[PDB]
Amino acid sequence: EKYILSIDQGTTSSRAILFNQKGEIAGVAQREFKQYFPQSGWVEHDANEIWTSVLAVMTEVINENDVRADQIAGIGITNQRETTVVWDKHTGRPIYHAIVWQSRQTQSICSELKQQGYEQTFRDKTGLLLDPYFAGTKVKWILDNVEGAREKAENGDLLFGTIDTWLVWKLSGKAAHITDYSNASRTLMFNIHDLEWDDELLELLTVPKNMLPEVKASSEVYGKTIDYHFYGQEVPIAGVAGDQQAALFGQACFERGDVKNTYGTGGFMLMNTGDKAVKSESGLLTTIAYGIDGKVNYALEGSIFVSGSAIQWLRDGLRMINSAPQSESYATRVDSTEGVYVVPAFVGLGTPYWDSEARGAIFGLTRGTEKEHFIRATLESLCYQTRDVMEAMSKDSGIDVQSLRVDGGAVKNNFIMQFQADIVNTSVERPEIQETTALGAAFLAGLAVGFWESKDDIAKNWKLEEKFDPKMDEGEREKLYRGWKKAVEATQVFKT
Amino acid sequence: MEKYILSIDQGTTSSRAILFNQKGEIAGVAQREFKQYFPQSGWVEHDANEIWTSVLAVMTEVINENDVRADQIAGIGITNQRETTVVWDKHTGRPIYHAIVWQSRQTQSICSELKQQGYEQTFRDKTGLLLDPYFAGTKVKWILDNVEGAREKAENGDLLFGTIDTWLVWKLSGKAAHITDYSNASRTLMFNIHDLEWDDELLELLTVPKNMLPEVKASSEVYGKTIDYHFYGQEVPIAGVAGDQQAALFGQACFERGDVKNTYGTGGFMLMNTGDKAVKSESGLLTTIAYGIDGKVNYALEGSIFVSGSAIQWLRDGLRMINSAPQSESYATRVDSTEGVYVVPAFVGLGTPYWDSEARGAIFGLTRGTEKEHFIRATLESLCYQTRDVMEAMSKDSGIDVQSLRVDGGAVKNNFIMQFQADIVNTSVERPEIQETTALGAAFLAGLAVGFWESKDDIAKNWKLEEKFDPKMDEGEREKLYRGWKKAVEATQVFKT
Amino acid sequence: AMEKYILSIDQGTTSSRAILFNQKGEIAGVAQREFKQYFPQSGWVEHDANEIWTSVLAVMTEVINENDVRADQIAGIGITNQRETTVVWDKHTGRPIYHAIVWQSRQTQSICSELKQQGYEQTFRDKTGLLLDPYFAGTKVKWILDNVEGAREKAENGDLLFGTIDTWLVWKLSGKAAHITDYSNASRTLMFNIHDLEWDDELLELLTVPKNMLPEVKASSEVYGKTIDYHFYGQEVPIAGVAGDQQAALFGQACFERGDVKNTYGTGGFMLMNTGDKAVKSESGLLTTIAYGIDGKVNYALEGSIFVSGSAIQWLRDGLRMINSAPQSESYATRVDSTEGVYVVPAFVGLGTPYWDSEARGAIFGLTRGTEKEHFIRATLESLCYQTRDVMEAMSKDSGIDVQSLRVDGGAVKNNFIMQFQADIVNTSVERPEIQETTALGAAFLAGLAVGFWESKDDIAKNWKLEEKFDPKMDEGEREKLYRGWKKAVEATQVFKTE
Amino acid sequence: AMEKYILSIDQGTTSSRAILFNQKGEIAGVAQREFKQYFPQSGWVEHDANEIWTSVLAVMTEVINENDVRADQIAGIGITNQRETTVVWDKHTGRPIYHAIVWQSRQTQSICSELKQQGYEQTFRDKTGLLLDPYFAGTKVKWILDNVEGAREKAENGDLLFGTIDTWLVWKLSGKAAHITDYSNASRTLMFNIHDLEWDDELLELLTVPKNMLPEVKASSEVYGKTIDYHFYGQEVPIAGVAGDQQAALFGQACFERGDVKNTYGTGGFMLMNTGDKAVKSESGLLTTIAYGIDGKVNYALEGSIFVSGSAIQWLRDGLRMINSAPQSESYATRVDSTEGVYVVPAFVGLGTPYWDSEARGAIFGLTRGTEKEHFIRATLESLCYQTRDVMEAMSKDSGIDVQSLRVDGGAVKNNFIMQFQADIVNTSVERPEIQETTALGAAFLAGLAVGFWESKDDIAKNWKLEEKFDPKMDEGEREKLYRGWKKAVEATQVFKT
Ligand SMILES: Nc1ncnc2c1ncn2[C@@H]1O[C@H](COP(=O)(O)OP(=O)(O)O)[C@@H](O)[C@H]1O
Ligand SMILES: Nc1ncnc2c1ncn2[C@@H]1O[C@H](COP(=O)(O)OP(=O)(O)O)[C@@H](O)[C@H]1O
Ligand SMILES: [Cl-]
Ligand SMILES: [Cl-]
Ligand SMILES: [Cl-]
Ligand SMILES: [Cl-]
Repeated sequence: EKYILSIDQGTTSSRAILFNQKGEIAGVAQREFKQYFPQSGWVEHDANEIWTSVLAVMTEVINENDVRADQIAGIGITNQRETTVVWDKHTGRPIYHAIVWQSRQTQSICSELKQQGYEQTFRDKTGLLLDPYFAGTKVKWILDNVEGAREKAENGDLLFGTIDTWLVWKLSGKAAHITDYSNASRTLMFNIHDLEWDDELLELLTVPKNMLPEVKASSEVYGKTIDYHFYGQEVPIAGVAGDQQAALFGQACFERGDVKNTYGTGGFMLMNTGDKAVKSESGLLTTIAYGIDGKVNYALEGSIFVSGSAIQWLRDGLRMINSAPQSESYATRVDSTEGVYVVPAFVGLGTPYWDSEARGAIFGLTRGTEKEHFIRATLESLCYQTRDVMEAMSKDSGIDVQSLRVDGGAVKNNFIMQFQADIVNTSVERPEIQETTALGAAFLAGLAVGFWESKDDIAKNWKLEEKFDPKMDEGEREKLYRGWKKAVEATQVFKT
Repeated sequence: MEKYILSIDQGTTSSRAILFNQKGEIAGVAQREFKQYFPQSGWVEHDANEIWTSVLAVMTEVINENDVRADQIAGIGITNQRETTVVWDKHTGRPIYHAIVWQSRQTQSICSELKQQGYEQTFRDKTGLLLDPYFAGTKVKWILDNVEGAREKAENGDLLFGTIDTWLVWKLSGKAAHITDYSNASRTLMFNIHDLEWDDELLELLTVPKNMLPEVKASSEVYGKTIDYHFYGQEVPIAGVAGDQQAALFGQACFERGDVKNTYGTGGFMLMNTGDKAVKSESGLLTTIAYGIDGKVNYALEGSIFVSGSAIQWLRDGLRMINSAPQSESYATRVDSTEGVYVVPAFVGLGTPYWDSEARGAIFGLTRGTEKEHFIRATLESLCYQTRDVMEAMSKDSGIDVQSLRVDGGAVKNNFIMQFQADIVNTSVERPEIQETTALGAAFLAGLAVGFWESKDDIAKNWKLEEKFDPKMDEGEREKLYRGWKKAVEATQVFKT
Repeated sequence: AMEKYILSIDQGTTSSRAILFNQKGEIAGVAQREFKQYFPQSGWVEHDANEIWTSVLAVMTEVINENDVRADQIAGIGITNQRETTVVWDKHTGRPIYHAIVWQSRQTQSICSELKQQGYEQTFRDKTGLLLDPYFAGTKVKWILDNVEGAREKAENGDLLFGTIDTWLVWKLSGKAAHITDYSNASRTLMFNIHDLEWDDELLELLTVPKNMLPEVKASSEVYGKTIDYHFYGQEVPIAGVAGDQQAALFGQACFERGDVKNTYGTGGFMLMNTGDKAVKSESGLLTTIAYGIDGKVNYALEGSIFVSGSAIQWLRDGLRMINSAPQSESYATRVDSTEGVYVVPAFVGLGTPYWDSEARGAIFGLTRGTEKEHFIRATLESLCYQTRDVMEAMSKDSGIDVQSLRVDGGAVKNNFIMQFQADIVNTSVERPEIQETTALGAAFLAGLAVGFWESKDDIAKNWKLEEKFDPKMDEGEREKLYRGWKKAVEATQVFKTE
Repeated sequence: AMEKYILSIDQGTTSSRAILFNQKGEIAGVAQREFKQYFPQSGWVEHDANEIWTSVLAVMTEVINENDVRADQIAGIGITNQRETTVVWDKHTGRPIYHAIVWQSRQTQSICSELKQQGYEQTFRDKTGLLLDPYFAGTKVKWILDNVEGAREKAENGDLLFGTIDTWLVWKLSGKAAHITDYSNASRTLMFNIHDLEWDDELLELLTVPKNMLPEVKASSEVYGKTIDYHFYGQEVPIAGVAGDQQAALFGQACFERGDVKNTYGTGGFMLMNTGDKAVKSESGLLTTIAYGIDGKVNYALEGSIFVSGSAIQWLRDGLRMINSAPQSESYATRVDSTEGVYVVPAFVGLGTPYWDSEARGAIFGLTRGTEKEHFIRATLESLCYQTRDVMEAMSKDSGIDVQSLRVDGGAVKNNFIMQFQADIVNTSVERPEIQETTALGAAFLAGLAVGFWESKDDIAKNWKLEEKFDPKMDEGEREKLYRGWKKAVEATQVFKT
């Protein structure tokens, strides 16, 4: 009996999942790694700790689930997008921390180009915009701030790569330095319209072309694992794609109209737009969904920087709760937040505001406000934000979603699901297997090595765990939303 | 068997009773809290009956547990939370509704009504206040309008209005006296601080009969004696009433003009004795009576802050984030800065100098790296930023420049706050050895009345410095922080449903 | 708005309470207040008498002012209280010469030992129906007279007055007009002869306590006097009821006839059984004391005492700061199916019925690494029950009667888990009344019946209504298994005794 | 430059640790990773053999990366471990057939009672230098073979292998090349005759354990083989050191001959004394076991065993959720002048030296209404000290020697209160080392010397640096009173049994 090992290197933890022929989870292993906040707005990881974590979950899932390494037909790698890494080709070590997709430490770089009118250029080519959110400015940051980098890059001693690249490069023993369309399209360097590194964007980002990896399809055998990194086995690595794109795939969203929403560190709703890249006029991102079978699908994306990450904050920042699940208890202990709103713009505001300078704020507080209200308010933010992007997309698409499929870590919190159904007046469908990112990447690989004959097995296996129906008249609905919007304005007013 | 003067400070969240010996020292202290009711957002109400029983409790407590008999009490001094209104049936002797607290924003509409009819300017020239839900007047009309049967009764002479002083003195004297003093009267919005009498016009606008009103009196004067049964068989003279903040002013020796002090309690209040000439303000400060004594009446400029220490108390009761108020200093000093975070505790709107009833509490500058220590520190700092706002507004209206400010109140104990205050305002902060000046002020008003003390001077010659905090930060860092503060406030006023 | 009410004051070990009662026997208002519990040394337990007075004075002011009831509508006052707690004060100044020594205190131990070693324990039993334990007032008095500087000089000049809480309250509240007590309270002083119904001159000499400090014993339902005006809002309301808190509970439970039994779960756990009017002698560790004095008659009863019951749950809260509130313990207990070998013996101040071991202290057993916080709390909650059973079997012998359904009351009866477990571990039905504060209800009637606010005591029975009956629900094997472990815990607990 | 290192793995009862030692004997890196503890039924303690492996494999990876050191810079590997803890796996699939039974578990009580009732206890004492307590490996294997379905018949077909953690780790790490154990670890199995040095046939039949499952007993400092490339980043580094954690700590403290005594405060408390090559029989509840095999020599030792020491604080944390971290405990304890009569006897898994009572369980005494966290927690911390004194005196009488300055180490030795009270309660100075992770240091040297990284063991004696000494500051009066009470608390504890 064979299996497909999937690695989901997320923003706050790494995960290894085994899938049997039937598309069931044969095992799961998870390890968190440190998050660094050196200065307000900044967010960084330690590339070496990420590697060792991914290397850890693998070893774990194999041992704890009684399955040989020689039973892995293939490996799929899906990851936190944009997070940049720059290492020494030879010593194989990062020359500096990985600047996470959330970090605002490249703001000035953006402001420079933005002030030179180049934003429009980046929008027309990358389908993105000039926000510190994307890989491009992070490389430039490293080459301009990290001593020696500039000259090491000129001597062809350095390599760039988003997490997908970083992992595959290490796992294959430096055999392959590649990335797929989806990941590449989130770098501000890749021209998503002609599908190739844009020379102009590179010069404009003062980034050498020798550091870039080869851009390949999302379901292809990029190589094999080196024996010592996989228990003496050379297992093929045949799947790569950004976590959210892989989730899209995992939800069986293969053509126009298909929309899904993921609640992880951040909140991300993507819609498959087929092979016709669609331009957004409401603050959505135009990006590549995935490359498979000679085709290249595009998609519209709505990005929320902080979603579940706001609960983690309640836990690690304010030490107000011990675990994410505990939050629900408080939230369900009060009829409402009684006027209190929480805008988690910890790293600016994404779709549709796109405000890098905005920071987390809280409003409507009164002597009577207590934990229950405060925590509940935080939980509700994941919903108010989803609506923000949901309506923004409903207008750039014209399509009107009526039953959204969800997934991610936070989707198991029932209050969040019901309140989401209510606040949007739409049904929310939660799957039996909520780890769709993992599942998605597993298929990109399984299909590439013939573990599965067709992607449709995914649509067929999808099982609804529970649907959530709206239970809140307009009266209250729009009142609450009306207030959220005011809360978001006020947030934007606070800037120094 | 030496005697003592009993002071009662009926504050916003607790009642206190304090004994004082000839030497002006504390012979004993008793405190006791009472429920704060928040029926709706912005609303604040107390149970007038629970306030009475609490006052009655602390008294019993302070004498029984300090080996001091009731017969050794030369006089009683009563100072209190201002504006809090109580409307009760003269006959039954019990309130017809919770006392509406000074912080309450439930009389908002009423204040708007009058504004839209263009009366605000009238109230300013007469009361020296303005049309904010902060003052008594509107709270009375509110009751008369919203409490079933309230009017039928109010117009039969069956009801009596009263701010806490009037309520306490009336009950304690066994219904013998239904009086108030100038200081308390000036905060009702129905008293003309220039004519020193109730204003018949203001009363008609607030649709408040003149029969419910108590008679204004001096601050130091024997208003009557406590009925035996509410004071252990004795008939002790009640000879001292005055708003809690004014009392603090008097207990700080701020007698002459230009004298300024700041109290850090549930709220933050900065009064400046303007002598005997009510100075007009154009920076958001109030004009009100300091005290009535020696046949004279002093005026003063006030800077008011609805939520100060109350914010720290919220970290405890609300977010159940700290065990005790003083436990906050622990966290604050654990991290070097707030790192961008600010806290604007407009739980019940903003006072001096913004005066925004609609405003609410908000927090800014948050990031994933924001830890619990930063959040609490930003709260402790807000008491200071707020004090600065008030201080600059007064520096203008008075033209005077404070080089060293005297302080008092429950929160002064916290050294972090005291130092940060001195830094952010760039002025020396002086903390007295006996910080409960409010209770000590009421002591002397009573004492001086019953001739327990010769002169008020004693307060000055007996006052002693506990510690003086002096500024210790650069100019750049100063304005940078204050710049963000104002931004925070600015943003906070934008959020209005 | 012109009905009258009866004010009941229950001055308990950890809190004071004031409760109003209408003609219909319903609660017209309730006011509670706590007071500091002093523990100067291990086993010592003391209150500040002054603080008790001011607390009683507080709940009164509170109950009338916040229930819209004037003082002039109070037909009478009932005063029931924590027993044994001794107070010694100067008649003149009117204030105590030392903290009140609570009934739990073990600071008078040596004194009890001395008397035992002189072979007097049998004497006190035949006379008081008690025994030489630091639990009763007598020894506490001598303790003060012996250890408080100048105590003797003054005690022998008539300058001092002894009194258990009832005496202290009535004296202060009556403005020094009455220095009395009733039979129920008196029988717990160790100086009162429960057979001759009078102070025993011999017992007093042994305790070296002058007869001039003693108050005069009276019936339980009788107008002892009127409250002085200034301590009751200008009114002179009659004080017409006094009786030990537990007895009151017995009366309020309608346990008037012989064979009647009830159990109270408060600071301690007390099981009284009205033995009619014939003091039954015990040989299983139960006490013999006066139930009440009413209608010209005097009833007796057998008592099973437990020093620490709900006080153990209160210890989880104040001591180990392990739970937020008492009722928050049920949450944990029901979270785990069993204690998994763990047992808690709360002999904080020794063991009462049926062990009577002053030297014993609290102990916990059956611990393992797997022992979680839930199990620990559950083990504490369960001890209230085990202890109840120990007392129950001892009484089943001394009376030969078999309880098939026990009535209960007290602060802890609210906790369902404890109720069910009691019903199970004892294998008997437990009945929880709708009005669980029977102790104050009892004091109410003693007063009311005196001042003629009610015709007969029968009303207490006709008006009593069941809230819920708990019925046994576990096998025989499991029952005894648990109880066998309990006794083992107890057995070991008595083995730990330092010098 | 071209600098080498010695990787040391310390597989402890509650966590696995990897430590790098440079030529100078300094720590070049540390990595720790806790693993789950299972308490299926009261008294039972078990670990998941696989999770243990994946943890050790984890700490290795971490220490190497985080500390920027190449795998090819490792001169050698040393493995030290939690003793007695048993593991039984399939020779072929390399999978344990059931959880590892931890040294603490009491789940083999009935087995002990059987043999104990048949008079065989004296047999085991005379041969193993131990006794019939569920604390040792022997009964655990039998438990597995008798209770785990299929085990019996798999063992008869030679499909199963036995091994204490050291063996398990070396067998996995070396790719099944080596299935060995050293003297120290072996001498804690109830199967190894410590007097003639070999698996005792009688004891084996008597434990119904096949001889084909037993590994080879080798010296404590010898190259047992190499790591397979895939379990060590493509490198085949030599595995040249094995020894029970406590023995390794003895060696680490520079206790090489008679008189040398140390005490470790980890999950459990263990004091060992080197008795040279003459195995000394104990008459006061101590254990006679092998210290280590090195240079053709095989030193013996006297050991005092306390099942629960630091493990009692962890309990306050995980069990009662009374504190958030072990270190926090001190805060409370230092906040009161005494426990005011409260005692805590953490017999969570029976009592060891010198009481040896498998039935005993944790108990608490001296409680009153005035007892509060500070007193409760402080009492717990003090138990670590009282228990040490129990064995200290028990050893001072079997040895005749009188210790007057004990060297200490372990996870709980960084808690000053515990060190000062210990000095006080015993009336002896307590010396705390700079490097308190001596177990790792010791194992590292067994390896390092085996591969020639170091020429002699004396380097250990010379590098030892005293971090802080603690002197007694408590008159007999109070001293003897407190201990007197402790003893009573222990008696009372033994009374509670069902
Ligand atoms: N029960 C829960 N309730 C609320 N939030 C949760 C819950 N479980 C996990 N989360 C949140 O989900 C996030 C982790 O989800 P995941 O999709 O694994 O992250 P990522 O997208 O970074 O891979 C965390 O930020 C966590 O706070
Ligand atoms: N819900 C509850 N669960 C368990 N114990 C309780 C609960 N409520 C109150 N208790 C306990 O009951 C006791 C209260 O005693 P009470 O019956 O009021 O009279 P007294 O104070 O005279 O003993 C306290 O010790 C308290 O811990
Ligand atoms: Cl809501
Ligand atoms: Cl700051
Ligand atoms: Cl149980
Ligand atoms: Cl001690």
